[PDB]
Amino acid sequence: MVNWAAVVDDFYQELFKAHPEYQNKFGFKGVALGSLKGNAAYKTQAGKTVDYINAAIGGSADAAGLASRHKGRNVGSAEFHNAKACLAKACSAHGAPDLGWAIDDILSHL
Ligand code: HEM
Repeated sequence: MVNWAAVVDDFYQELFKAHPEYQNKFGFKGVALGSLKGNAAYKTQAGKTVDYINAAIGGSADAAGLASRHKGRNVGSAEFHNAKACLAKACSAHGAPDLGWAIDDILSHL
């Protein structure tokens, strides 16, 4: 099976390297990027991100609901366009299919 957990870990490394301020919105705010793997808040969040990817692929993802929840954190189209770029890099590093179409689905509700 595709190692989505690894892809997700690379995604967050890219995302927070390019936009460290995004990290302030999470429970692992202020935690050094190289140490996120040992952080409990991060582990939970990464697992949910992996779950969402598997749900998008599986056909059960609620993109409208995810979009609405991100709006509820003042995270919008600009952030998701940046995310799309970091996720594209992360997917290629692991021989994984691109997930741009899934981010587009979320963006369609933002
Ligand atoms: C590939 C793009 C993204 C995906 C697939 C994604 C996915 C998710 C999922 C599944 C959750 C959990 C939602 C729930 O529990 O119902 C979540 C929460 C969250 N996301 Fe994202 N997200 C993405 C991009 C971003 C970006 C760019 C930001 C910018 C800050 C962001 C900020 C947040 C925040 C603040 C939460 C809530 C964290 C908490 O509850 O402590 N997300 N995201």
